[PDB]
Amino acid sequence: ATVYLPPVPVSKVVSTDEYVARTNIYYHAGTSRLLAVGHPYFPIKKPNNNKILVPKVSGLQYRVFRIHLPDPNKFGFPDTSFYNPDTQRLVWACVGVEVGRGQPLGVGISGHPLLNKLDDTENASAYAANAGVDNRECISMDYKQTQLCLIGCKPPIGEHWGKGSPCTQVAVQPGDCPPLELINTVIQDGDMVDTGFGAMDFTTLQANKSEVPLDICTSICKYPDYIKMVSEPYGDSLFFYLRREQMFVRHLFNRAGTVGENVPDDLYIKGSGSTANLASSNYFPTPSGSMVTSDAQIFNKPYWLQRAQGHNNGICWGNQLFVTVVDTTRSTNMSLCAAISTSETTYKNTNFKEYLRHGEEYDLQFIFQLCKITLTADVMTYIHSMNSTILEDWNFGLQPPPGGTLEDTYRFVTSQAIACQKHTPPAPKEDPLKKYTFWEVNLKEKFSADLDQFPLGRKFLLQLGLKAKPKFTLGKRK
Amino acid sequence: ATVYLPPVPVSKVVSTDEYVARTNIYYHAGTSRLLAVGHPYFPIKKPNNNKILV
Repeated sequence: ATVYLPPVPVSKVVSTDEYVARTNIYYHAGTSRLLAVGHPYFPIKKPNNNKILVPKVSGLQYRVFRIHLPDPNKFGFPDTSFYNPDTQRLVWACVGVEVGRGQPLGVGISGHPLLNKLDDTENASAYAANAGVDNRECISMDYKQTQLCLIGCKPPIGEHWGKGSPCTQVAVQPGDCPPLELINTVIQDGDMVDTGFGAMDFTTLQANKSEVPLDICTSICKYPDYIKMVSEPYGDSLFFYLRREQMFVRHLFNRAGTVGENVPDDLYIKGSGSTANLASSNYFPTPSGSMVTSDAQIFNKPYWLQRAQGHNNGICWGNQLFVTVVDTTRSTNMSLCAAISTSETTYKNTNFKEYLRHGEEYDLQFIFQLCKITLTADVMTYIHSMNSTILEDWNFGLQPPPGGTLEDTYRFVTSQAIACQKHTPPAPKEDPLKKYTFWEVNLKEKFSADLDQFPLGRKFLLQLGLKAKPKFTLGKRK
Repeated sequence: ATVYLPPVPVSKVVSTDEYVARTNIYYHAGTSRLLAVGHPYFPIKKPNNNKILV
């Protein structure tokens, strides 16, 4: 520049598929399986202390991993360089991923010993059974079936309705629901999916703090904010998503507690008896999970990334991948027991102490394409306007210093002081993370160049070149 | 100093086959019917001997 920052773009934003050439050099990577054994309901901590002994792990929460990748320009190379390192720079493209489940078919489960529930109002049994002191019951559910996986390279955006706070312009008091304002935030590991009360916080909306389970009270519940993400052309925040979700209405119920609502008292006619009074108009549909089937598994089959939502196809502008997984369908909870004493020789429920765990597996197989971004002066100006940090990291002119001189604290040694001594010694240092809240997967040298002996690999050779297998695949008929 | 430095690859082992030439001679076999009729709730064993009753 000038002209001008550039032009044009904006408008029309140049794709990274017009000057970023693919190469036929392939490396292969994968993980060694991942296993995390939690307690979905709550983490089990030592209550004499504050540290976890069993974490919280669940498929009914987002499992969001921050994958850090090498860069090809760190290599000594096996000789993948035939040109000057300043006419081009190298970046990865990920062209296939399979995300495996090692968990059997069967659901996980959540619940609450005191879920806020009055009476049954699907078909009556009461108007109220209580409006004084207590009325909550032992009730469990498995939250709705959600399967989705989505892949990006910058952090995903979630939406949820946060607490818009009661206003005093229009009459809303405590004991009236607030106006609700949508407060959107990044999807991060440990966070709960939508429950079908809407996707909202429950940490400060809830004030009994015991309407719902131990798990969702203490999370933010979120719905994916597809909408802002698919409107970024580049799609660096995601360049792949899919979903399958469903839920059915188990039974209508009424919440524990009295109306806070204002009912116009002129939309009915008064009765006599039971029909004189009103129940609480705080009806809620009770939701419940769906039937699990092996034809609903979007997993253990490969998601290609040869093409992507974004201009991005896994192109490294940080050398990171974000992979978010939800699987509620193999999120088996396995039940077990240990006997408290062998002093009790009869069957007692004060003898054999039931315990639940959830075991969580994930494996990710990857095929990596080596790609290049060819740099001319004009290209370099576009990137500079785009994100300057990329140029510096690559290393590219024009840098000051010099620099110099003197220094201080001279001779001796100490020696007393003299001399100097100021002293004064440097670097706190401080501070931004940039962690933020993710299950760290380091890949740096799991990279390969054979892909005939990885299962994903074999299928990728089949798809790409129509060879090699190596001998044969399938049937026939069968 | 790094390491990596490709090499790379990991890894390449021999194909089970690549030179299996299928002869046009074929044979057939079979079993007559394999059957078993048990008890689905529990093995019924004879306690005096050690052998199944069902």
